[PDB]
Amino acid sequence: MISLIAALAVDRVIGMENAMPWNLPADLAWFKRNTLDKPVIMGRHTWESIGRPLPGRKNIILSSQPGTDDRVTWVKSVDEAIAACGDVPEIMVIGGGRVYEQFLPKAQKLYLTHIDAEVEGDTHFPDYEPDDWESVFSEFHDADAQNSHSYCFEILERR
Ligand SMILES: Nc1nc(=O)c2nc(CNc3ccc(C(=O)N[C@@H](CCC(=O)O)C(=O)O)cc3)cnc2[nH]1
Ligand SMILES: [Mn+2]
Repeated sequence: MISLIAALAVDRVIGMENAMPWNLPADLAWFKRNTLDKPVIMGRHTWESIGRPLPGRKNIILSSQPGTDDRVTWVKSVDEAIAACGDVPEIMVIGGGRVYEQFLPKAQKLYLTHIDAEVEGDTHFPDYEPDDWESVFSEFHDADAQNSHSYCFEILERR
């Protein structure tokens, strides 16, 4: 089953110029937790921002151009991407924006981190119709010495 994980700022802003503006240690932790051991899907842009392969997970890169790195798996389509995933309990769709757009409809569960902070960006997380989603988990966090802003981790499962 497919899951979308994503870090959202105010206004569903997800990123700016291929990078995550803010600095939130608690977010990386969580991200790493829910991703580790599962395949991860991502776009070319996201691949690039990342720089190298996420350890402990199979990297699936979705692009219309040939790969150019044999350490990761390159696929040209949403279906291909899923086949490459094999039969596993969970697939992790990590963005960018376009990607996430492609997978929402297939997605069953959403892993969201709402960040309290105004950033101007160029990308947004798709607008998903609340009505169809059920929040099964929530956890707020006041800012701190490591995390410069307050945040919320949230888990949403389709109805
Ligand atoms: N919730 C959420 N948080 C994010 O930070 C986020 N980032 C991406 C994509 N960009 C990136 C860029 C770098 C690393 C990264 O180095 N991840 C490490 C965490 C390091 C740690 O263990 O604390 C990893 O390998 O999991 C992750 C995502 C996608 N969804 C997100 N979704
Ligand atoms: Mn139900």
